[PDB]
Amino acid sequence: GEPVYADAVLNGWLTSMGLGVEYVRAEGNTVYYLDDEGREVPVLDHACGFGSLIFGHNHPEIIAHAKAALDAGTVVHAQLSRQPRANQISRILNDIMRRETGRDDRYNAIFANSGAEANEICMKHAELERQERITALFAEIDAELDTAREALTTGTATLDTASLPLDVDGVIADIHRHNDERRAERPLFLTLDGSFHGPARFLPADEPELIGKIVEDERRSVLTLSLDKDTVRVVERDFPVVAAIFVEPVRGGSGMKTVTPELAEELHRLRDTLGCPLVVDEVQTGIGRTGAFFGSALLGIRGDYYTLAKAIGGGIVKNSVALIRQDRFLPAMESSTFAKDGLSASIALKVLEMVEADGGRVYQRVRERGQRLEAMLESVRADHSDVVSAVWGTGLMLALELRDQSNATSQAIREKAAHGFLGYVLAGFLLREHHIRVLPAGPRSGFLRFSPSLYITDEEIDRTETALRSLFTALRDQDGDRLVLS
Amino acid sequence: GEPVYADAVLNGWLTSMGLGVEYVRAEGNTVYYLDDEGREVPVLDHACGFGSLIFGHNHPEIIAHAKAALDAGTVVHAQLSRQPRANQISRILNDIMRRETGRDDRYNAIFANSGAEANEICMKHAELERQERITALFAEIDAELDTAREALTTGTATLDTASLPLDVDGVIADIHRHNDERRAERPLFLTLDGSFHARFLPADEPELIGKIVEDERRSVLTLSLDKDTVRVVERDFPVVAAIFVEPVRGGSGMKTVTPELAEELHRLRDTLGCPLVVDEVQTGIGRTGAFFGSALLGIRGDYYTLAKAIGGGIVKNSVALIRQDRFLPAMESTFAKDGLSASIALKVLEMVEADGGRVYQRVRERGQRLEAMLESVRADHSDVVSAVWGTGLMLALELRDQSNATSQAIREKAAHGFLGYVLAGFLLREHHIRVLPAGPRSGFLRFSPSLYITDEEIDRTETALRSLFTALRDQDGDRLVLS
Repeated sequence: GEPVYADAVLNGWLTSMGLGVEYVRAEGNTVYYLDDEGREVPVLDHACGFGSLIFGHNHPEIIAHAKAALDAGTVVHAQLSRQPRANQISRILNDIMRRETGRDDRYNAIFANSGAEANEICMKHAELERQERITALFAEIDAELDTAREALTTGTATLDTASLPLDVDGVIADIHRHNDERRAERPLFLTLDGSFHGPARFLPADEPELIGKIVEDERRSVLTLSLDKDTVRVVERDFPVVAAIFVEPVRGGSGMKTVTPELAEELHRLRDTLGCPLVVDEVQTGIGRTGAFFGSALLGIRGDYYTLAKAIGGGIVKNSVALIRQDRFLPAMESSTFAKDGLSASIALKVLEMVEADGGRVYQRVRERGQRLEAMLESVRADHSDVVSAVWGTGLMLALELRDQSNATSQAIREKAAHGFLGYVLAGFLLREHHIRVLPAGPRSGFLRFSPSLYITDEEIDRTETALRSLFTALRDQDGDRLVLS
Repeated sequence: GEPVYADAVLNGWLTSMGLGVEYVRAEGNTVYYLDDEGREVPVLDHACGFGSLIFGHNHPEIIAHAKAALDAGTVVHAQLSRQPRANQISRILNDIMRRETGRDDRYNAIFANSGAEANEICMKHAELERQERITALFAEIDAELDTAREALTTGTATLDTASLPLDVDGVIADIHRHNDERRAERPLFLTLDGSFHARFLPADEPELIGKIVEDERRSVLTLSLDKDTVRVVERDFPVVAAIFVEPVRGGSGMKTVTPELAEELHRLRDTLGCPLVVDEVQTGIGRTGAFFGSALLGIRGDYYTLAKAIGGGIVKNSVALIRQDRFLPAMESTFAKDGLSASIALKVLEMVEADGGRVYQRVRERGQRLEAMLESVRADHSDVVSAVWGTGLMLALELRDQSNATSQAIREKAAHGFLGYVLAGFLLREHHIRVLPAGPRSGFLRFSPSLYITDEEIDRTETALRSLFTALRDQDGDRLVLS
C-alpha cells in the first residue's frame, strides 16, 4: 500500500519469478539471504556479477589492497596532473596481448567508467579515422575536378554525354551537391545480432556467407571527373560509409556463443576490405574467464582496438579501458571526471598482479575448472536432451540452451515461456529448492548461465549437477505447480 | 626515447603549461607532490575533482564507512535481486526535493555509472513519452481520416480544393506517406550552449530562444470534416523530446540560470508538453548552498540527474529521478546499482543532511567568504578580470581576452586557447595552489574547494591571485610561460 521510490515493478516481477530474495553478505562463490527465522542461508552464485567475479565476491586480497589504498590517502581525483598508474596498467596490458597473440603490436590506453563508455571512445576514434579518409578522398576529387575543367575549356578533351545520368561549371556544382549529401550522411557501425555496444546494422553471425552480401548493399559512391587523354567521363568512386566493425568474442545476448573461425575470417576479410578498424569488445567477458586474459587471443580474433571492463574492478569498483593501436592513434583524443580515478587504478594493478601471478597459473586453473564444469553441463544435457538443446561458451563462461517451452502442456509454464520468462522461472526453482543462484541469458531468457569464480569446488559443481537433474526432471514431467509460483 | 603506453601527449602538454606534477597523497583540501629532495609539498586544491569533493579528499568518515562496508562482506554484485538501498536512497532524495522546493512530488530512482549514463536514461524515457504522444496523435488522425472518407463517399460533404497544395483514396495514402516521413524523423533535444549531456540555444539571449524553437515546429496532416465540407488541415507534431538545463553551466564559466531564462524554459516545457530535465550531475550535491541547484535558482524540473559528490570522492555513482506520475515502468547495467557505491551514497546523504542541514549553512558562508575575496581581487585587477560567476562554493573568475597581448609567449598561448592553464601553472609553481580553468578558451579560473576551506587558505589564494594578475598586467611573459 505505502509509498515506493524505486524498484516497484522490478521487485514485483522478481517475486513472481521466485527471485525476490535480498543478499545481505557475500564471500567467495557464496551469497547469503535471511530466512523468516532470521538466519543466513548460503547460496552458490553461478551469476557472479555476470562473470565480473573471476576471483569471487570480496576476495580478501582485493579487500586488503582497497583498505590499504584508502588509508594511504590515494589521490582519487587528480584530473589534469601526471597519473603514472594509467601508463603502468597499459604496459601490463600490451605485454599480456603480445604474449597471448605472438604479435609485437603497441596500444595506447584511454580509461572510462563503463564498458559502454570504453566502446564509445572506440566509435569516436573510428569516426575520426573515417573523416581523415573522407578529407583525403574529397581533396583528390577537387584536384581531379580542376584538371577536368582546364581540359574541357582548353578543348584538349570533351565531356562524353553517356555518363550524364549521374554544360561544365553546372555539372561541377551538380556533383559538388551530390558528394555533399553523402559527406553529411551518418556513419555505419557493423555489429553482430546478439550484441549491442555503446546508426548501426546487426548482421547474422550464424550465417557468415550472408554478411558479405548485406555489407555489399551498404556500398555508396561519390562522383568525380576522370580525364583520359582526349575524353572526360563522370565516374563513381567508393565512399567509406562503415566507421568500424564490432565483435564480442563471447556473445552473452546470443547465449554465450563463441566467434567461430568461419565468422573470425569474414570479420578479418571485411576489415581488410572496407579499411575501417575491427573493434574487439571484451568488456562483457571478464579478464581471464575464457582461459586466456583475452578471449580474442584464445579464438584467434585480430583486433585493431580492444575494450575491457568486467573483473578489472576486483568486484568492488568500476573501471574500463580502450586499447587503440599506436600506429592508428589520432592524438587529437587523450577525458572524463570519474575516468582515470586513483582508487580504481590502484585496484586494477592489484587484479593484474593477481591474474598474472605464478607464470599465469590462474589461467591454467580457469581452463580446468571450466573443463570440469562444461563436462558436467554436457553430462546433464545427454540425459535431459528433451529440454536442453546445447552447451555454449568456453572456460568459465558457459551456458545451457533451453528447448522452446511455448507449446508446454502446463498452462503455468506455457504462459511464462510465451511472455519470455522461462529462464527466470527455472532459476527461481534452483534458488528455493537447491540454494543455487543462476540467472538466464539471451532475449527469450532461453539460456542458463554458469560464470562462477575460479575457486568453484568439485563438491559445489556436484551440487549444481544434482540441482540441474532435479530441475530438468520437473520440466520433462511438465510439473507446472512446482516450477511456477501460485 | 623509451616506449610509452598512455598519456604521451597529455603529460607533454601538462609540462609545457607548468601542471606536470604527480600527486602522491591527498587529505582535505590538500594534495601532495614530492620535490627533487623527496619530501611532500602541500598544495591547496581549488579544483577538488571539478567540485566532486564537497567533503575534501578522502574524508575520514567516508573512508571509515567504506572500510566498514568492505569488512562486512557488502554484496557489490547482486544483479536481479532485492536491493533495498536503492529505494532507501530515492526516499531521502524525494524528501530533500520536497523540503527544498515546497512541492510534494514523488520521483522514481534509476541508478547508473556516470552523469552521462543518468542523462541518457532521461533521454530514452522522454523519447518513450514522445512515442506515446505520437501513437495517440496518429490514432485520432486515423479516426478523423475514416469519418472524412464515409462523408465524401456518402456525398454529405465535398473536398474543398483550396487545401490541395499539401480523388479521395489517393489523398488518404498521399497524406499517410507525408505523416510517415515525419514519424521516422529523429527526435530533438533542446539544450543551452555551454553544456552537452540536438540544438544548442543562446542562454544569454532568452528572448531569442522562443523564435528559434518556433522554427523547429513541424505539422502532420489530416482531414477535418465540418458538417457539409472536408478540408486538408495541419496538426502540431511533437518534434522536441526533452529540454535540458544545468543550473550552473561549467562550460560557460560557472554561470547560473537567470530568472529570465528559468521562465523561458518553464514556458517551453508548458508549451511543447515535453519534460524539462534538470542536469545537476556536474554541480556536486550541496555545493550551491542547497542540495539541489534547481531548488536554489527556482528551476521546476520534471526529471533530475545527480552524480558528483554522491561517490564521497572514492567511488562512481549517478541517479535519474523521474516523476512517478509520468514514469513508464517499461524502463527500470552490470556495474549500475552496485552495493558498495549504494552503501557510500547513504553515508554522504546522512553527512550532508546532518544537524538540521548545518552543512548547507556552512557551504553558503564559506562561499560568501570566497566570493567576497574573488570580488576584492577583481576590483583591483579589472584590467585582466571581467567578472566573478557562480554561487555557494561553485565560483569562477572570468579572464579578459589576452589574444592581443604584448608578450609573444602569452599571446601564442591565448591564441591556442591555453591561457587559463598557463596562469594555473603560475599558481602551482609560485604559490603551491592547484587551480584548473573552465570554459572553452580556458578563459575562466574555477574555485570549487571543500566546505572545510579555512580563512588562512582563502588568504593565501588572495595573495596568489594579486601576484598572478600583477604579472599578467606587467605582461611578464617570461615568468608566466615556461621556456
